[PDB]
Amino acid sequence: PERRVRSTLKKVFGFDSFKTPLQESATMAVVKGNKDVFVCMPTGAGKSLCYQLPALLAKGITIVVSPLIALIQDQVDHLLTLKVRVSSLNSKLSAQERKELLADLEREKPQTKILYITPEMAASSSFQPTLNSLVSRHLLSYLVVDEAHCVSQWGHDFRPDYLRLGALRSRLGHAPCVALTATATPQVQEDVFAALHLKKPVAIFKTPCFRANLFYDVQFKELISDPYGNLKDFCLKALGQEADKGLSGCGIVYCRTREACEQLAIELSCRGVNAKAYHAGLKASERTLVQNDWMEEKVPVIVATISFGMGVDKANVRFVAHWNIAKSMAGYYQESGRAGRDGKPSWCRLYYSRNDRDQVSFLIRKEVAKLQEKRGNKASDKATIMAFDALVTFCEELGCRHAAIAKYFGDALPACAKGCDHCQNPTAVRRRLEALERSSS
Amino acid sequence: QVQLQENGGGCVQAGGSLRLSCAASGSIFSINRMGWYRQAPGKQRELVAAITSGGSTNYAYSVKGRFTISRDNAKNTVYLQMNSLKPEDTAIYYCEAYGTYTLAPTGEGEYDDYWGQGTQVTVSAA
Ligand SMILES: [Zn+2]
Repeated sequence: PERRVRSTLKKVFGFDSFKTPLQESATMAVVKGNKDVFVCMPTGAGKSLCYQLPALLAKGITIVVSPLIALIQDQVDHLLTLKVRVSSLNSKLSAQERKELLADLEREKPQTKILYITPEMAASSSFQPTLNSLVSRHLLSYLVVDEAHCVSQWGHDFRPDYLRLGALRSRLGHAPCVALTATATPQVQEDVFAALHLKKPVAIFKTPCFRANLFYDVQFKELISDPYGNLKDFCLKALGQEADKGLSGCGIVYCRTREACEQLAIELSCRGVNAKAYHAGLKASERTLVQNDWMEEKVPVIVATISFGMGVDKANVRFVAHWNIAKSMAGYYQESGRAGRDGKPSWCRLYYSRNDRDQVSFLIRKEVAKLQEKRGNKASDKATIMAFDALVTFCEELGCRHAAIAKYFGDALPACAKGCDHCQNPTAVRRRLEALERSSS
Repeated sequence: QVQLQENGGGCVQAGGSLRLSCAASGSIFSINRMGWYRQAPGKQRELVAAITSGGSTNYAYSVKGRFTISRDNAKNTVYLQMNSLKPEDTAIYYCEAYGTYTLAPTGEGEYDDYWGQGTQVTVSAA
């Protein structure tokens, strides 16, 4: 039951409870061993636990396909510290170390509990006998494919080697297959399900985007005669949500260009909101001062390009304003998501302009054509363009903002609770959109 | 989970028309492909027609130019316009929701194929 899992969670990995109820359900679904499983959770212990913990209770060997030795090494080392009988198979292993491991796996009841392996070996003719004998002797408990997204040309990290993993699944019929990734759109999910030949019904555990404490809205720069004024009001409202502490928290303004960053910081400062520009144009000494001053709460507002380093995060960010629409929905989600980590209410505003859209739309097309000359045509290029369109749709359409973000990532409808402009006043947004339409000339 | 409601079956004169429909209900994010299969009495189930989300269509040769599959992606509904029906079209018609992605706000979900119960189509020669 639940009992066996909970003990071995503390007994071996030393945790009281699973981080989330989702991480628990996933782990349990892998334990039952009746269904192929797909885990999409942000990088961390939670994800790895979903195959590692079950690997031990299995009473057989779990094979884990991972794309490169670096990632394999991190894990074998961490598993070894927990006194776990883990091994790796790759070319970088010595001829003698190799012969020893192969001998261990040919042995009735081997010591290897978890075997990490690269996609080339997992599919190479030289390894199939070993795989077959393990199968014959019912010693194969699970096949795990980490970095599952790598199978997809529509993903960011396409690896041809991952296309061979499909044929392997059927051979390991007896054993359930677990596919894990941090990052998959609906389209990348489909490629994983198909290319790895997962057996239906596939159980899906996918950490949702939604955060109840973030109020999202879009403002149309085309309808606003005082832009710098509108931003000042927005900044001051978001700060001083604790009237007796006065001005509490900090904020980020994101801009595409360095000129825009310098200019906006000045326009905010001159209206009584202390802001400093942060961009790649500044020297390292300047960048450290600006970051320190913002992290230490000396200057409450930082105006930055995409360049803003996340060396450490900040829990009290009360607002994230995008002066310019981002390259991609993933970019916007990640940048806007730097707000409200503490759990307290926060504001995410996108200042949208058809002029900004056209300019960014055009720049993406140019940087794609530049990479097409260097590395050739790819399906990933069209994912880059679709990634922007989801954000253009976010700005120019009526509907919950949290829903539009959920749709792009492949989450279910989230529980918005008047947590975006549309859900708090549909007609207001309709009126604003109608007005943008009249301005279209 | 997913329920498939099929409709539009019946008895028609050869040369007549029907429209089969199949609405899928549940916590459905998407369906890769919606399709019509048919099984005539004591004969193997065959593909009549299928349409991806995308609108790529696929027809059995014996119905090309007579039958038209179409899909409302937002209502998870597929349609089969059947024209110039022939006796040989007599069968139980099944809908397939291939690659159905279901998901709750918790993040638990499924990817599965689902089938309807079947709807009788009978074409009389007279
Ligand atoms: Zn909403």
